[PDB]
Amino acid sequence: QVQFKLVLVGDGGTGKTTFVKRHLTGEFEKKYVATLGVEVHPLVFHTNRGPIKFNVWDTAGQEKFGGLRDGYYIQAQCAIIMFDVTSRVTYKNVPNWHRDLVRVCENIPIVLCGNKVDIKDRKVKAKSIVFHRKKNLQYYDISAKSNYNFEKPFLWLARKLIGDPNLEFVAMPALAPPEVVMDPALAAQYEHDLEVAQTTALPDEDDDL
Amino acid sequence: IHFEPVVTMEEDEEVLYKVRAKLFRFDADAKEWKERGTGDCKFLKNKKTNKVRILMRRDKTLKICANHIIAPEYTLKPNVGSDRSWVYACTADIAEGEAEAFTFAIRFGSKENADKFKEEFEKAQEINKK
Amino acid sequence: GSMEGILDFSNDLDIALLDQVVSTFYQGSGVQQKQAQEILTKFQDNPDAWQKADQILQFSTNPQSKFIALSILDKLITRKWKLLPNDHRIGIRNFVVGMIISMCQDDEVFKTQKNLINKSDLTLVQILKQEWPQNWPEFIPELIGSSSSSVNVCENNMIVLKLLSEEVFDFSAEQMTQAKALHLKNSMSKEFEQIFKLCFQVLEQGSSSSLIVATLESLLRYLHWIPYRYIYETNILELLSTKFMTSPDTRAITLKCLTEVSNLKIPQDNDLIKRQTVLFFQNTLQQIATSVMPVTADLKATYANANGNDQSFLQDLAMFLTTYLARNRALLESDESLRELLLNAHQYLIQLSKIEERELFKTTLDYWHNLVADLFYEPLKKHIYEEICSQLRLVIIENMVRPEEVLVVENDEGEIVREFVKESDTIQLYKSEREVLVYLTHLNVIDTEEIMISKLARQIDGSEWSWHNINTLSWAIGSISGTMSEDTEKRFVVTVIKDLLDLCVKKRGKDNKAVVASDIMYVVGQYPRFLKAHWNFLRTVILKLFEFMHETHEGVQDMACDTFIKIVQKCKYHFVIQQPRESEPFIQTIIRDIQKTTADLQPQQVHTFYKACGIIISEERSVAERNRLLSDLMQLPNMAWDTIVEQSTANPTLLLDSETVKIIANIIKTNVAVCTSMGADFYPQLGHIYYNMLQLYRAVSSMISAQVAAEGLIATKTPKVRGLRTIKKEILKLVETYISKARNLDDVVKVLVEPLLNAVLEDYMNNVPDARDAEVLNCMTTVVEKVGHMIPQGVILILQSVFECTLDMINKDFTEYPEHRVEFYKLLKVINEKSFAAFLELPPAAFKLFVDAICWAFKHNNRDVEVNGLQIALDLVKNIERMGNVPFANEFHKNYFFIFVSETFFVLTDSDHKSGFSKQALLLMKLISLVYDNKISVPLYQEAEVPQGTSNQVYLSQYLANMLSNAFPHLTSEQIASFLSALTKQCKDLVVFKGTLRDFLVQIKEVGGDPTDYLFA
Ligand SMILES: Nc1nc2c(ncn2[C@@H]2O[C@H](COP(=O)(O)OP(=O)(O)NP(=O)(O)O)[C@@H](O)[C@H]2O)c(=O)[nH]1
Ligand SMILES: */C(=C\C(=O)N1CC(F)(F)C1)n1cnc(-c2cc(C(F)(F)F)cc(C(F)(F)F)c2)n1
Ligand SMILES: [Cl-]
Ligand SMILES: [Cl-]
Ligand SMILES: [Cl-]
Ligand SMILES: [Mg+2]
Repeated sequence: QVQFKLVLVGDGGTGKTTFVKRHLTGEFEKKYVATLGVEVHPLVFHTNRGPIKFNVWDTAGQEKFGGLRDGYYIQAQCAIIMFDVTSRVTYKNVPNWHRDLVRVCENIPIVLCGNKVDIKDRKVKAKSIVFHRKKNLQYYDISAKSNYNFEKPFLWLARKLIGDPNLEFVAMPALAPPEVVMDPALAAQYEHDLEVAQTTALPDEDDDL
Repeated sequence: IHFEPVVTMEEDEEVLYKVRAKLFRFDADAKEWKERGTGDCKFLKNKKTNKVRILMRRDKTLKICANHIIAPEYTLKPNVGSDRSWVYACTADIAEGEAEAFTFAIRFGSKENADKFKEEFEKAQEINKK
Repeated sequence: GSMEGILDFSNDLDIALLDQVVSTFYQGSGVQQKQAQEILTKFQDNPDAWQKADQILQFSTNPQSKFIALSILDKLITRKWKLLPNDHRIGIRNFVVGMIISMCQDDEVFKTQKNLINKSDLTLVQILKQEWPQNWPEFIPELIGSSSSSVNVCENNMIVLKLLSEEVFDFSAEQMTQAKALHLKNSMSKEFEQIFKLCFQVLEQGSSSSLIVATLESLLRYLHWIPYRYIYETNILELLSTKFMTSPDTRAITLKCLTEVSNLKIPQDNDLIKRQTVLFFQNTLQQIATSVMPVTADLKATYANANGNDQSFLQDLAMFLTTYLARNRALLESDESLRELLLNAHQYLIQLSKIEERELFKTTLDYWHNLVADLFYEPLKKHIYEEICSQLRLVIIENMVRPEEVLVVENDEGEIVREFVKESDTIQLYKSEREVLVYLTHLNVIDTEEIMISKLARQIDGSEWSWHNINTLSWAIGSISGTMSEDTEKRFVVTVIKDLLDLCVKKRGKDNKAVVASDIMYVVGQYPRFLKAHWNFLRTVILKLFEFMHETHEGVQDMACDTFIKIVQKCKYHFVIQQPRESEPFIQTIIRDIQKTTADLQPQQVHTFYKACGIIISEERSVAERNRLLSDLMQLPNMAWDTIVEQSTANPTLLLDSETVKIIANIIKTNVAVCTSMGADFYPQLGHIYYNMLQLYRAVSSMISAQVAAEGLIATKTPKVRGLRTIKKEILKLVETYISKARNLDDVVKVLVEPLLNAVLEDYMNNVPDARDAEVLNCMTTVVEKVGHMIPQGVILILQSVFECTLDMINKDFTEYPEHRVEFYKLLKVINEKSFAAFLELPPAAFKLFVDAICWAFKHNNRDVEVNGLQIALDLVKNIERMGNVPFANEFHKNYFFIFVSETFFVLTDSDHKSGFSKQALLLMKLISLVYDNKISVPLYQEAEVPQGTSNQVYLSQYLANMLSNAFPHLTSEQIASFLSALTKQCKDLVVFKGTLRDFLVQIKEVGGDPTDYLFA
């Protein structure tokens, strides 16, 4: 319906895919599996102006896996440029990504995101991050891991795309859930599945939650 | 003299219990727990039908990460790595859309909260029995 | 599947099928889209795909297909252009040029296919980078000529020239050799006179066109590099600052141009040029006021409305005004006829500073910093800006962000709660706001005080009362501590506190009480100078903080603990002495009631409380009295410890109690906290627990091992085993903390070290990988750092116990055991620095693993590991060189010199370790310089491999040429020879040497790089 093409660009390892997955499923993927060319995922937010759908084109940051490269940007309606605040080279490359992006997409809203602020030893100092000012990009410190500011890039983009500065995310309707009884035939398989689940430790047991 | 003036679906429900929590779902294909959401987990009693459900929404996005009846058949079990979590099988959760079975784990800020959840969970089960 | 047909090059390309695959990818979804993407990538990557590009461009009806065709060509041009036969180069040039001409001459195509034409233009510019001007001398003249034939061609030519300027001046540093960049820059410079003529003519003879906008977009790029005379000796500034400010379509780009004009390199002592710089600013501001908005306009409201391009325009205006004024405001400050202009420009900035947009606020705040720092120093200037500064005081005071210290916040339901997490992204913002407000206070302390005191009065009487208003004001008041004289500050603080206490009595319910309590804590903690002068008040404050330590509001309770230690860090001397009219130093009072004071605190908060007490105790420099205070402070944890030591020594079983495990961990944590603040002074307490603590470490180690044996590796995840390991980790932390601060190193060596090693090393070595604590490695690093020079045999023991077993944990991939990885290399680094002899004693097989371990570290992308690996390598080379001409050094070079050279080259050139370039270059330069300086005393080659007299210099070059020939077979022999000649000649000049490496990294990405590039100087 109301859907917008969003392209996500930035150096390999900056957290693009992890960030999208967090938003898609709620999970935090610890492993680094490099994106091959691009992965497309629809992502819906519920707002006080109705649902907004982003078709997220999560592009490869590794040169060797770049695929169609700027070919992915064609007809994008918005974008996120990612870097990693623990890696100065990734900030240094931001102008390169931005160059390639705006050559294809001349007038779109773009958010610049400095990811991994959860890591204690920050290398790209806050005071250093100024590239967005002359390019009219929005900027946020974010962490896919802690969820710090994780909703901000999508909220800002939605506001710009719908053209409503007072747009807010709203609680989606919660339909009454059904009453189901376990299949007696599957009860023995239930026992096994639960045993494996019980004996697989939960991750990050030192976290606040 | 008259001067003309200038021109969620949780409404029918009582909140029995609310607690801050992190919810996980077990991926059997992989062999790992995956986070589904962090936020307020509510036990909601429908004022018309008297049925009690778990409804949990993610902070900030407010997206539903749990929505299911607290079935009398369910049983909260400990996880090997935690003294502040419960694991249980759910046959019919609709947070993502069509009803689907999951093995859930829910973790709390402390053991005391976890033990309170279980007591409230079991109370809610008795309500759903009536 | 049928879409795969386009990958079969043995058949003719089905263009219709290609258009379907492309459409499926861009317009489709799900599985079909995913399959099409894979097919297209494979198509694109086919090294013969470029040969299909002409056919696609001719017969395709899908613009995305043609874009992809151009991407294929771009890859060919940028990487393999000189591999092509000359006829293919001409052909490609011709069909690219022809396509551009054809798309510009059809109006409907020129209107509707902007993406494809821009891509075509960039593709042309890639050809220019290869061919121009040496093999295309007439390009510029013909482009200039063609511009007159057609408005579409002229506009497009502006796009081509913009892209060319970007590729040559803005983006060449990483992408071209130093020599090629110079060549292209010089070439553009030599013809710019004629380019500018075209640009200026177009700008003269048009108004609001897409042609005008394109021309201005090209000008923006030129301004990065062109001589200022083009701007100042023509009428162009008048056009930019008047005509092009009037139409909104040109206004946006013109403003950006004027911002870059403001950055031109311009003579300093020319009155005429100063006048021109004033004039364009005057013109621009006049246009803003008459065509856009008056100085009085509510820009906060306009920005918030977000119509059209208003947010971008206001951002760009802020950038223009701040850029210009930071450089040129002095031009406006002396002449009375320019005062209104100066102040009006600053009034726009005041209005812009009221906008709700954090990133824009940082930009204007940066400017205000620049201004107020200048006014602080420059004679006779502050009075000019007194009204601006007064308004700015209000803006800043009203937009103070929450300090890191203030731990309460309002949630979505209107409740004042403890924050879930730190607001990490406002740390810098707070510091910046404080900096400006401090300067503003100094500039007029009377105005600042009057504003704050009258605002506070309006909170009290209720007229302006709100949480937002009392908060921002309180934060502002706290933030200016130090600006007033002690005497002035005294009166100010007294008035503020009197008023804050009035509010706290009147504003009720847990939410209000929490807000006001947080604000008083913040203010009071910010004025230690005052507290030190007013003991009765300080004592009262501390007692009140103790009351808050029993608050049911967890935010207030936590903030009281932080505020207590914050005050103690600054005022501790006043707690250790006996104050007039007191019967005892207050530290005695605190210690005596510590159980009651801390009863409702969480353990970590109790530890903070103890740490603060340690700060105070360390003020007592009489040793007997200090040790007595320490003993008194540690009474409760020592009494709990003593009862546990008695029980555990009777029964290892009683330690199987999770309650007991928690108690022990908290005892050790309390010791850690006190040791952190007392440092060297902590020793007597360490001595009280040391031997029993190490026995406890051993007992807990046995329980962990027993549990893993009985339950499997999964036991390490259980609360019980995690709790046991916490005891081990905290013990290690305690010892590390003490040793890192120890002043008596003899005691460390004679008393602490042997039992520590005895307790920890064999236990680490002999546990399974998943039960090994990385904290052992961290503890040993500090031991070696501080006393390694005194314990050579101890260092050897450390290596024996941890080296091979830890290496085996981390040498299968780059990700498992991340903490062990990081601590392992920190340990090796300090051993190599402080006790190199330890490595000399290794058997040859183990020394080989050490070299392997260093090179393995190089290959990490993890910065912590990579950096240490490169440093160890450099330190190792230095260690070897220091030995001189001895057998161990000779054998080291014979065995490992070329391994280090080749491994360093590998990470330099694989494009996957760019973060380490500087240190890789340093290491390579050291290695090469060793041979260049004849510092290696034996032949690096085995005999009969090369003539007997052969110098290591000659052999190094031969080795490297062969290595590079085989690793980079697309390079010519002369490219390799020239690179190596330059590199070796430059091995005493790091900056030049690095340039040569960067040039090599460019050349390896293409074919036919010019070997003379390495002569650049
Ligand atoms: N500490 C921390 N790690 C993160 C964060 N976000 C992502 N990561 C980690 O960074 C690694 C790379 O993440 P990934 O999302 O694959 O990066 P990417 O930008 O998509 N890489 P590519 O361009 O190659 O597809 C993963 O190990 C992931 O767990 C974060 O916010 N904090
Ligand atoms: C207000 C106290 C309150 O609720 N009262 C007084 C009553 F009338 F009895 C009811 N309130 C909040 N915070 C303070 C306060 C804080 C601090 C500290 F610095 F510790 F934060 C110090 C004091 C002091 F007593 F020293 F003034 C007061 N009072
Ligand atoms: Cl296109
Ligand atoms: Cl002091
Ligand atoms: Cl050659
Ligand atoms: Mg990815």
